[PDB]
This record gives sequence, structure tokens and C-alpha cells, in this order.
Amino acid sequence: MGRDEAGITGTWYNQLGSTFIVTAGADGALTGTYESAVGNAESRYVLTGRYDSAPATDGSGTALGWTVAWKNNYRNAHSATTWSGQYVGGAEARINTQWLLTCGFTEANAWKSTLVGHDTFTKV
Amino acid sequence: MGRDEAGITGTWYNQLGSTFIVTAGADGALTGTYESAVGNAESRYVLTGRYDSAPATDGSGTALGWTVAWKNNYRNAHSATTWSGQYVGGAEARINTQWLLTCGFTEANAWKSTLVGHDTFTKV
Amino acid sequence: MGRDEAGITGTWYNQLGSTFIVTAGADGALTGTYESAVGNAESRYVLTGRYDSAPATDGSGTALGWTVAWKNNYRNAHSATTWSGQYVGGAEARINTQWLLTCGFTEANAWKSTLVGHDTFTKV
Amino acid sequence: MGRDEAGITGTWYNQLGSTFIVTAGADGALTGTYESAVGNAESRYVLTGRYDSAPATDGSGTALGWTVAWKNNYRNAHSATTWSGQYVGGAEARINTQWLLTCGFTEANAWKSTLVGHDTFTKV
Ligand SMILES: O=C(CCCC[C@@H]1SC[C@@H]2NC(=O)N[C@@H]21)NCCCN(CCc1ccccn1)CCc1ccccn1
Ligand SMILES: O=C(CCCC[C@@H]1SC[C@@H]2NC(=O)N[C@@H]21)NCCCN(CCc1ccccn1)CCc1ccccn1
Ligand SMILES: O=C(CCCC[C@@H]1SC[C@@H]2NC(=O)N[C@@H]21)NCCCN(CCc1ccccn1)CCc1ccccn1
Ligand SMILES: O=C(CCCC[C@@H]1SC[C@@H]2NC(=O)N[C@@H]21)NCCCN(CCc1ccccn1)CCc1ccccn1
Ligand SMILES: [Cu+2]
Ligand SMILES: [Cu+2]
Ligand SMILES: [Cu+2]
Ligand SMILES: [Cu+2]
Ligand SMILES: [Cu+2]
Ligand SMILES: [Cu+2]
Ligand SMILES: [Cu+2]
Ligand SMILES: [Cu+2]
Ligand SMILES: [Cu+2]
Ligand SMILES: [Cu+2]
Ligand SMILES: [Cu+2]
Ligand SMILES: [Cu+2]
Repeated sequence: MGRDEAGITGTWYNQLGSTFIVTAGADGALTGTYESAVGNAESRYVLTGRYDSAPATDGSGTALGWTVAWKNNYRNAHSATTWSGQYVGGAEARINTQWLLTCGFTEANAWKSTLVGHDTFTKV
Repeated sequence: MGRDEAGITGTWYNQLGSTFIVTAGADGALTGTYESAVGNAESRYVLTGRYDSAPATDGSGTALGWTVAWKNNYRNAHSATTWSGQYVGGAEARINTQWLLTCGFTEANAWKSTLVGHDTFTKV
Repeated sequence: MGRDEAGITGTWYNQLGSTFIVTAGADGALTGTYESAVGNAESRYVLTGRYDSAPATDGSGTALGWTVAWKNNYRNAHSATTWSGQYVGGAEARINTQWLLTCGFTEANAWKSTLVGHDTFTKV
Repeated sequence: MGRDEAGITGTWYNQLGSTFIVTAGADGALTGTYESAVGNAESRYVLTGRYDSAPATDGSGTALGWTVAWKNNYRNAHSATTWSGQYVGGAEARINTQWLLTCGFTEANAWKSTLVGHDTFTKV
């Protein structure tokens, strides 16, 4: 059992109103679905990732990350986002992330292929 | 069958001499192992990710991403890296990425928790 | 006179309690001092940057950026931070930024040379 | 006199074929012009920045950064780029950077306001 397996598993919301539904496995796996409130997206997309299933016990956060490729049965935005961040437990648990969204572009446009941002997820 | 399922599946090397061994599934899954030539790492770590399994056919790259949590049976660096990028096919295939490495830190050190970099993977 | 010359000029505070004191020139220059509440820093450091002195008038923010090299008469942390972001006017004006902190490192450690984060500045 | 004042001052080119013309001052100032080979840009734009004028002498690079706001007498792309990186001296001197390009956008589009990339500058 990962230390924060129960704390991570569940439904999370970010500041854009997107919905992140995840299950943390005892082995460090993250599996679930993502629904983005913004951009070229509709409904749920598959996500997978990893988390540190034996974090430090000195008050540090729990490192994790996951990926969504923005293809599902409704749309294909030819892009992928990875979120990299940490789970912070407690009364108001949070997942604090930064993210990289890469679009599949021609070689001449590679310089403008990647957006960077930051999302904060909470359980309410 | 994903368009670039065969082109992605296999063993990749980046400019640091790290080894990225991946299988692309027809459904958009990436599964495999990562071995980093640098940092607080030894041997292979589980990785999972996603890729666009029906990319555009106008010469654009194929968007993808994956995560490694830096825990295995030898070490735990209490951190996770996500790579976000695109697969570029052809005679000298490449996966061009940018990445975010987040460490699990205390709340007071969250400002210095995340490194950013860029890795280029080739098949030789 | 830049459109937001008066709105930008002045004293700003971020969520870490750092102090950003800036003057915007009519030509697009930013000049001032930065005092960081965290890290290897003490007192004020010179900053310089640029801003869009004729922004759009459709409600968009005003793009800007600036650099601090972390050397002053007290300390030298052999590093530089650049903030890239936008000034958002109104009752609760804000400068929303993302930033890159690069340390001068040996060639073998270049992969871990750059931190990424995000700072929000307000006038109170 | 900054340690790398002479090594930095001059004309640099990146992998896109952009031209970075800079003067390093003894006080740590960077001043000059930037001409981008790509994007919504034409001719030269003002740049300003800072560099560590007393770097370590253990083989580490010299940290620096600079900003361009993409307004000049020809065009205004309502955006700013900051480059954060290090000067690496020697036979084939280099400035290795990562950069953040922020567009002035409405509040609803702030999530897609910032591109991230990496540029390598050389003297030839
Ligand atoms: O939206 C998508 C998929 C949805 C992305 C949702 C993002 S994930 C990070 C964040 N957290 C979140 O909860 N929600 C957002 N994938 C293509 C992302 C194209 N751009 C901007 C949007 C757009 C939508 C429709 C038409 C054109 N654009 C990327 C920026 C860019 C780069 C270069 C040239 C032009 N544009
Ligand atoms: O190394 C790791 C795991 C290995 C990471 C390998 C990276 S993935 C991106 C890149 N592509 C690649 O192929 N290989 C590298 N995880 C903790 C990463 C701690 N820092 C730097 C390294 C280190 C090793 C040992 C002791 C201290 N550090 C992060 C930087 C930081 C931030 C704040 C304070 C101090 N340091
Ligand atoms: O603090 C500095 C200068 C102050 C930086 C303040 C930052 S600007 C962005 C942000 N907004 C803000 O208002 N305040 C912060 N420059 C060296 C920054 C060394 N690291 C972490 C701090 C530290 C302080 C003392 C001793 C060791 N570290 C960088 C992370 C790293 C990378 C690789 C290996 C180890 N560590
Ligand atoms: O080009 C500019 C100014 C030139 C930028 C040149 C860049 S600096 C980093 C890099 N190193 C370099 O040497 N050269 C490049 N400023 C607006 C940058 C708009 N986007 C992409 C380009 C574009 C040109 C014309 C029309 C539309 N786009 C940003 C991506 C985005 C985000 C959200 C929605 C849509 N697009
Ligand atoms: Cu430990
Ligand atoms: Cu954050
Ligand atoms: Cu654009
Ligand atoms: Cu399509
Ligand atoms: Cu790249
Ligand atoms: Cu440090
Ligand atoms: Cu305009
Ligand atoms: Cu922001
Ligand atoms: Cu470290
Ligand atoms: Cu020193
Ligand atoms: Cu670099
Ligand atoms: Cu777009």
C-alpha cells in the first residue's frame, strides 16, 4: 500500500474547473480520466502516470506526474499534456503541478510547439 | 494500430546517455522502463505515458508524454519527471522533449521544487 | 507614454513575500530592484526588463519580462532568474508570471541547472 | 570589468538563425538588440538583461538572462520573451538558454499564454 494511496485516489478539481479522476495503485501507478474545462477537448480522456509510493515522512510532499494525450472518441487535438507536481496532504489536500502541453507540429514550427503552465487541484 | 506504433516502440537514447525502452499500444498507451545516466538513479524505473495514436498526416510530429517516479528496488529519490514532446519519423527518427522534474519538498521549499530541461532521443 | 506606464510603475509583492520595485519607461523599459524573501539572497538586486508599451485594448493583459542576476554587494549566488508574464489592470491589479532560474554549473551538471516556477505579484 | 565581459559582448546566432547582439557592462548589465528568424517579428528589437559579472572559477558557466518585448517601429506582437541560461566559454563558446514567451491574452485564455523552449547561441 502506497503511503498516500488513499489520499491521492479520488476526484480532483483545478482552478479552471477541470476534473481529474485518478486511482493510485500500491505499486506507484496512476490511472484514470481527465476532463478539461478549456481548450480543444470534450468529455473524458485516458490518463496514466506514476507517484512516489514510499515518500519521505518529514513533511515533504509526494512527487507524482501524469500524461493525457488529447485524443478520445469525440476529438483529437494532436497534443499531449504532462503534469509534474506533488500531493500535499492535510485538511485541505492539494496537488500542486506545473505542466507542459506539446502540440504535434511541423519541423519548422517546433519552436512554438510547447505551452507551460501551472494547475492547483483540490478535493472540493 | 496507432500510426506510429512501430516507429515509437523500441529502445531510445538521449544526449545524456540515458536509455528509454518503450512499447506503444494500439490504444495510445506507452509502457516501459527508463534508466538515467545522471542524478539520483540506478538501474531501471517503470514508466507510463500516452501518445496520439492517430496523428495528422501533414508532416506534423506525433505528440506524446510519459512519467517516471524515481523509486525502484534500489533507490527512492522522492521525485518524478514528466517528458512532453513529439515523435518525428524518418531516416533519423527523433523524440524531441521538454521535461519537468518535481521533488517532494516541504511547503517552505516548494518554490525550488521543479527543474525544467530538454532531452532529444534518437534510435542510435 | 506607455499605456500601462502608471499601472506598472511602483512596488509589487509576490506570494513568497518578495518585493519587486519597478519603474516603467515610456519607451518600454523596466528598471528597478528585487528583494527575494527566499533562497540565497539578501537585500536588493538590480533588475532590468521590457514591457509592451502599446498593448491591445481588447481586455488582454500587457506582456512584460525582467531579469535579476543574483549578485550584489552582499552575496553572489551565481544564478539569474527571468520572469515572463503579463500585467493585468483593474481594482486588484496583478502581474502573473512564470519564471526560470538558471544556476551557473559545470557542463556535467547542466541538466539540473534550471528551476521553473510561477509568481503572482499584487500591489498590496 | 566582468570576468566574461569580453566573452559575452558581441554577435550571437541561435539554431533558428536568429541574431542576438549584446554588450555586457562591467556592472552586470546586458544591452543590445534581437532579431528573430521566426514568428511575428521583423528587424531588430531592444533587449536588456543581467549577467553574473563575478562568476565562479571552478569551470561553471556564467548565469545570465535577458528580455525582449516584441514591439518595435514595424510591428507589435503583444508578447515578451525571457531567456534564462549560461555563457560557456572556450574554443566553441556557447550561451545555452531556456526561454518563456508570454502573450498578452484575456483572462479566460491565460492558461495558454506562455510558450517554453530552448535556444543555443554560438558565435559562428
Ligand atoms: O487544447 C488542447 C487540449 C485541451 C488542453 C487543456 C489544457 S491541459 C493544461 C491545462 N490544464 C487544464 O485543465 N486544461 C488545460 N490541445 C491543443 C492545444 C492548442 N493550443 C491552445 C488551445 C486551442 C484550441 C482550439 C484551436 C486552437 N487552439 C496550443 C497553443 C498554440 C501554440 C502554437 C500555435 C498556436 N497555438
Ligand atoms: O535525481 C533524481 C532522479 C534522476 C533524474 C534524472 C533526470 S530526468 C530529466 C533528465 N533526463 C535524464 O535522462 N536524466 C535526467 N531525482 C532527484 C532530483 C534532485 N535534484 C538534482 C540531482 C541530485 C542527486 C543526488 C542528490 C541531490 N541532487 C533536483 C534539483 C534541486 C532542487 C532544489 C534543491 C536542490 N536540488
Ligand atoms: O537562491 C538564489 C537566489 C534567490 C532566488 C529567489 C527565487 S527567484 C524565483 C522566485 N521568486 C522569488 O521571489 N524568489 C524566488 N540562487 C541560487 C539557486 C540555488 N538553488 C535553490 C536555493 C539555494 C540557496 C542556498 C544554497 C543552495 N540552494 C537552485 C536549485 C538546485 C539545482 C541543482 C542542484 C541544487 N539546487
Ligand atoms: O511571435 C512573436 C514574436 C517573435 C517570437 C520569436 C521566438 S522568441 C523564443 C524563440 N527564439 C527565437 O529566436 N525566436 C523565437 N510573438 C507572438 C507569439 C504568438 N504565438 C506564436 C507565433 C505567431 C505569429 C503570428 C501569428 C500567430 N502566432 C504564441 C503561441 C500561441 C499561444 C496561444 C494561442 C495561439 N498561439
Ligand atoms: Cu527517503
Ligand atoms: Cu506550482
Ligand atoms: Cu500564436
Ligand atoms: Cu486531425
Ligand atoms: Cu525541444
Ligand atoms: Cu541549490
Ligand atoms: Cu495590436
Ligand atoms: Cu501564471
Ligand atoms: Cu538536488
Ligand atoms: Cu562564488
Ligand atoms: Cu538548455
Ligand atoms: Cu492553439
